[PDB]
Amino acid sequence: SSSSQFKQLEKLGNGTYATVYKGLNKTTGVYVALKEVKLDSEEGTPSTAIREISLMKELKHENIVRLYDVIHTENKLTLVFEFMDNDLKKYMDSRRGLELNLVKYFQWQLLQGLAFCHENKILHRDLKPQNLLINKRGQLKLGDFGLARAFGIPVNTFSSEVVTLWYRAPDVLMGSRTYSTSIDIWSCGCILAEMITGKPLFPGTNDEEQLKLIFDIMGTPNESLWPSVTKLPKYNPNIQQRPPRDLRQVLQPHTKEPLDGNLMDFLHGLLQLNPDMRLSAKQALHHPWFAEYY
Amino acid sequence: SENPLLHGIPVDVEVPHISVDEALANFKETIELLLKLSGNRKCTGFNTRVEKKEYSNFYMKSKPTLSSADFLKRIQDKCEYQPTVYLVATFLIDTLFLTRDGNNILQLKLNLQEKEVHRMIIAAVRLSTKLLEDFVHSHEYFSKVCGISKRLLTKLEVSLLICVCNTKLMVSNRKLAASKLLLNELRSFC
Repeated sequence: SSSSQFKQLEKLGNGTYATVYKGLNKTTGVYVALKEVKLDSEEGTPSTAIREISLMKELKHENIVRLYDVIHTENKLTLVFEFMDNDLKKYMDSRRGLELNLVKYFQWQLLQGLAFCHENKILHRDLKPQNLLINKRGQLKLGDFGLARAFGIPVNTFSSEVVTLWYRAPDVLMGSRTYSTSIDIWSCGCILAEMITGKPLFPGTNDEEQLKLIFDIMGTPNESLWPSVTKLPKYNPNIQQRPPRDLRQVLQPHTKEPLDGNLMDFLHGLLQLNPDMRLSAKQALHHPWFAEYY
Repeated sequence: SENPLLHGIPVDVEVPHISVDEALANFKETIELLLKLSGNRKCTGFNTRVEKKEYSNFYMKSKPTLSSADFLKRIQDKCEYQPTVYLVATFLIDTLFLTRDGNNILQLKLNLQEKEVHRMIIAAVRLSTKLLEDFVHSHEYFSKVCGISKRLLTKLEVSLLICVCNTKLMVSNRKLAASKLLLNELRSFC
């Protein structure tokens, strides 16, 4: 855990509260990822680093990136993670829609990782392809738990501003401060669609455009199928109704691969507007689309 | 495996129906008992020099203007936190100072001194809010409440974080519960 234990190599990626470098453990000769978090004496320790570190000993799972050590130097905490060759966003950019056998295998692993989080009562709250790490062997692991949060715990504050916009659930966009596991499941649906077509399912530029894009495809909230929608602050009963679109006809044009009924059923299970009707990660793992893996 | 401090606590335990005043009292009393225990023992201390150096940041040369109890009143008067904040704060000090041995017997890991208490309270409360709340008070506001510089506040957050991050820290109902259950256990030996 000394600073000199790891050699810093090339920069890998950049975020608001961290820069990730490739690194090398000088003793084992094994690659690591060095996530360097700037420490500004006048601003304090970022909450993202503290939350991520709080999970490092407990959330251990094959489909979750391992955090090995935390190193404090002047103006800097370095979080030492297992090294992963790529993330989903770059693996795809590296090509854009993936073949379906890969899509299923990546979705399987994402949901295994997520089921373990939810079993521990932790919400990830920033699932998106960039935060899904992949290695040569095709292992996929959830990364970047900076926004993660325990649920079932008496809180005073809430950010409906969590989750990257494109992957953010409609109930959240409409001001819900009471989502639980459903928040990540929505993101998983958007990721699945993006793997199939190669394009973000709902590429909003702001909060209003995001909901507009969601309702265009999924239809407007139906108060009979979602009575609780009236409790959301930004819900508007006076918008014109729109029926759902045919999800397959929306996706199919963008891939040469046949989208079957099992796959489309699955996707509909993840992308329900009413958060209560979304599949749990555990349910989703046992959906017929995943039959072969058993 | 779980944090050894949780051995014996039902996995489905319920969040304690505890009040802010009781949360605050349990926090203070945990500190008082650790202080008591620390006067009997000569502890095995830290696994590294790193942790020793971080820990020395807690030592405050001069006597605080306010007692522990009054300082805690000032913090709560100014910040108005939920009881959960202090339960987590209590567990942070629990996990820094206590473990269990092979026979599930509680053991003191490090000596706590009175000159370390004031800055320890500052760090545990601040770290607790950042583990728990999506919105926390500004670094400026919290510093002024605690009567320290922003630079010191940062130094204290990181010192406590480095000192406890080798233990299992994930916020959960069982850790909330443990804060009170460990106090009862300590209480029973003193």
